[PDB]
Amino acid sequence: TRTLWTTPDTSPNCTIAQDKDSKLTLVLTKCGSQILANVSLIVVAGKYHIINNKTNPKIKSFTIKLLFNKNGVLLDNSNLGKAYWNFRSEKAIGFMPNLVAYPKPSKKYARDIVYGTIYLGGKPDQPAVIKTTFNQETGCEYSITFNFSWSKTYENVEFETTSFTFSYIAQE
Amino acid sequence: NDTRTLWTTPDTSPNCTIAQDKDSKLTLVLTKCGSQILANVSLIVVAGKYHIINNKTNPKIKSFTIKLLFNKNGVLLDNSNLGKAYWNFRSGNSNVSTAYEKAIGFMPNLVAYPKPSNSKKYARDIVYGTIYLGGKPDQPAVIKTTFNQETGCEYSITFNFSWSKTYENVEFETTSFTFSYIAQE
Amino acid sequence: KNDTRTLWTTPDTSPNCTIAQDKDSKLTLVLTKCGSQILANVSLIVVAGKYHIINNKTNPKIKSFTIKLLFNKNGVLLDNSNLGKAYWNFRSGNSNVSTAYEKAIGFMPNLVAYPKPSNSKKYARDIVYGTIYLGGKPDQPAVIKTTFNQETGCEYSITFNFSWSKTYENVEFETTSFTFSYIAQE
Ligand SMILES: CO[C@]1(C(=O)O)C[C@H](OC(C)=O)[C@@H](NC(C)=O)[C@H]([C@H](O)[C@H](O)CO)O1
Ligand SMILES: CO[C@]1(C(=O)O)C[C@H](OC(C)=O)[C@@H](NC(C)=O)[C@H]([C@H](O)[C@H](O)CO)O1
Ligand SMILES: CO[C@]1(C(=O)O)C[C@H](OC(C)=O)[C@@H](NC(C)=O)[C@H]([C@H](O)[C@H](O)CO)O1
Ligand SMILES: [Cl-]
Ligand SMILES: [Zn+2]
Ligand SMILES: [Zn+2]
Ligand SMILES: [Zn+2]
Ligand SMILES: [Zn+2]
Ligand SMILES: [Zn+2]
Repeated sequence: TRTLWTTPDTSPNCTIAQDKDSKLTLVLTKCGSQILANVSLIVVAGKYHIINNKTNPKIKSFTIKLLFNKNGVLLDNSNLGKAYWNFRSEKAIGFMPNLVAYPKPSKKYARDIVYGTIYLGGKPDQPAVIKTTFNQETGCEYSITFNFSWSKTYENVEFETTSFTFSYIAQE
Repeated sequence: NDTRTLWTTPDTSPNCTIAQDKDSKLTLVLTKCGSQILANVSLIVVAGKYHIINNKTNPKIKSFTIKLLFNKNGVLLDNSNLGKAYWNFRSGNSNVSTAYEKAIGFMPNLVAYPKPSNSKKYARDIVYGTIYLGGKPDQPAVIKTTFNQETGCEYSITFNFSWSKTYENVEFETTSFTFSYIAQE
Repeated sequence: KNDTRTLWTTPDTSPNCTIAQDKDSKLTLVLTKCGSQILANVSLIVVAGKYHIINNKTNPKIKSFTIKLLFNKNGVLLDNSNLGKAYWNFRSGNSNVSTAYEKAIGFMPNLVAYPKPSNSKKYARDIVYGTIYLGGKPDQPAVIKTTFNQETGCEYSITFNFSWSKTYENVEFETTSFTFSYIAQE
């Protein structure tokens, strides 16, 4: 009970636009008052599988949400499936984003956001932005939201990313 | 009583003096993971010269610095920009009740990051990151963190915030950035 | 002390790494085990040889180099790594423990997360990109590309590829520091 994670393989665990179209790899490790997080994404099918902004310039972003109840347990309306989220060998308030650092919705402060850049197919001229926001969803006690977005014109690029590390302040 | 975390608390009460007294909230969390300190930082400027950036009027106002200076016991010195009242080991969402006496285990390692008297200054005592003003992706600013480069102290962490875009009425309140550094002991 | 949770190069400036000439650089690498994740901190000081002072007006083709750490099934550094074995060990104070370690599997990159090379589809999650700055100057970026388990002739590997695209003129290759993490094998 120091790491909460998805399994590290590439089997689909996540639904963005159609069922089980993606594999989110998310590893949360509790280092006392901070959670060390490591994230990457493979889209395996559907709308976001192959990006072509030549033919669809307005398809530029999508969102994966993780919603948690008051005990830190993943809710079923999350994009990530509950069967795929477990401690490495179910309550987990110590992994939740701190509500004083990152308050629930209602102008708020930007420190509840972390930005990073990952790269599609591992190619250094294929950046995409991963925007991570804490506790800004409703209908839950805690949340972590990943928004993936890009501004370059990609032409038939498969959406599979390099890895990004961040941290956040833990609820307890 | 989390003896592995030194922090500012996560509230929004100003705790830092950049240009005028208590004009900002520096949120800084230092978590000891053995030989490395995991650090998380953000800044909210609430008043004064840096609260609203307008480079149309003053195109030369493009940076400022926040210094944390520590003595030989790792205790924050009063000439730091960060106030001492707010800086302590964590208890819940607040601080432990009494001011700490020793925190050498959280200081930047002096062999990795030597004092300015050193023969050679090495760039490894610097970490660069980018944060975003108002959380907007087209409002980057650079946070440059430097270890042990101040004088008049045993240890120091310096944050320099700067930007190169011409911002017009942009409030200086940032997204969060994580880094680490090698601990003294 | 005797810090079993840190595998490192020590933090001194003694050259320990061979890029183009023997012991022409100091790779400062600290691997700190936080359970299932390794917290990693890296920087590079080149002190001699062809990558010490970059001048792309005179040498326009010098734009990248790679430092490889290769490990066996026990997580022991192999002798054909760029990093010397004498310098790589568990931590004691600001130095290393006295005897060379025999097992460090808990610090190796996870083989399920970062599979070895094959003929099947290769996925990007075994790469982390960062930007560091030469001489600490904000207008002298270089890219550090870290790749897990993509070398052959080993059980595990961490490789650091350094590259840049600006035309630098007499710039000393000493980098700022970069932190990343990766999923541990055990
Ligand atoms: C032109 O600007 C970019 C680009 O191609 O979009 C920015 C990008 O960095 C970001 C943060 O997106 C950078 N890639 C990395 C991994 O740093 C590349 C790279 O330097 C060159 O393409 C040469 O490989 O240059
Ligand atoms: C033009 O270059 C920048 C910019 O606006 O200054 C660079 C910036 O990245 C850095 C490291 O400053 C990047 N923001 C993020 C969050 O990565 C934005 C963003 O891609 C576009 O604005 C589209 O939203 O583009
Ligand atoms: C022009 O674009 C760059 C550059 O000079 O190459 C990109 C570089 O960022 C990257 C990720 O390479 C950035 N440096 C930092 C530390 O963010 C500098 C900086 O903003 C200005 O030079 C002002 O000092 O601008
Ligand atoms: Cl695919
Ligand atoms: Zn396909
Ligand atoms: Zn205001
Ligand atoms: Zn405001
Ligand atoms: Zn220590
Ligand atoms: Zn030199």
